Amino acid sequence: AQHITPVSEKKVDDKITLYKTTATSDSDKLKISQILTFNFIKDKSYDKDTLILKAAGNIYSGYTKPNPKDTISSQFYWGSKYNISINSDSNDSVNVVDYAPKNQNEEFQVQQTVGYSYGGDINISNGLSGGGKSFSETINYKQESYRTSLDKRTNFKKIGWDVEAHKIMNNGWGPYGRDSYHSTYGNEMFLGSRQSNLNAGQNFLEYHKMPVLSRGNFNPEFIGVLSRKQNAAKKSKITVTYQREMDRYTNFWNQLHWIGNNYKDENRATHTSIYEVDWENHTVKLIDTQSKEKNPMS
Repeated sequence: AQHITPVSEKKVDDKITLYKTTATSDSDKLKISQILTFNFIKDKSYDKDTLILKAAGNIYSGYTKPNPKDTISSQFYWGSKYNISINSDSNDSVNVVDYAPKNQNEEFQVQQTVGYSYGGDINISNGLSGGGKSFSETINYKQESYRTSLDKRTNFKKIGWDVEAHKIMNNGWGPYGRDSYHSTYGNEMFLGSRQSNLNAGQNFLEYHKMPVLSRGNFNPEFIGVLSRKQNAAKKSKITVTYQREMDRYTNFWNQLHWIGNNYKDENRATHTSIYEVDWENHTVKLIDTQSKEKNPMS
């Protein structure tokens, strides 16, 4: 589905006006949904428009439960990495001026507030600040066992955030990761027990003991702040891409003990939306949307 709310105009102070529009789009098939808040800022003392764009919504992990009847060897897909990107095109006068989170973060919950100040200054602060005086937008997301890092393509026209498995505990053992190595037991991140008597399909860490991001959903909350000189072209393009990367975890009984293995990037599911931004009218229009997945199931 797709939807765009009419513009919401609010006078922040005597000099700054907020023009807010919420755009949504999703893939029912991929269980990926985007909730984008376009906060256009207009300030009488600055000759550039400011757009504080919040990207939120949902990204299913892509997890598949292993068949409990599997004997000898079993396997499952799990969400190993999430990528959220925002890029600007079709207007050389539109630049990325700030974004949050700004630095690597492995805290269990990320909470920040981006604020706009008279003059065009963008400030940042930890935690969920006010609401208010002045305009501000917050980011709030849980990522237990995962780590946020900036995409290496982040530059003046593109911002990206990678949220990847980082320290996964298995019954007090770990922390494990996508490449944990053990000469005898392989990658034991989600292995049940080395001498388990159960079927292969039942010898995996209990679903509720796995991180929410590995087997459930990731609810991203990111902010990209862009600027545009007011004398430049009136329109531009904003592309927002939400993606989940899946790894295949496996187990195998070798006649003596269990062995676990993790095969990275076995599948990717992505939902992308392209919006035409009218900076003069503070409105957005969906240009197109694409949803894709190259190697589903198992």
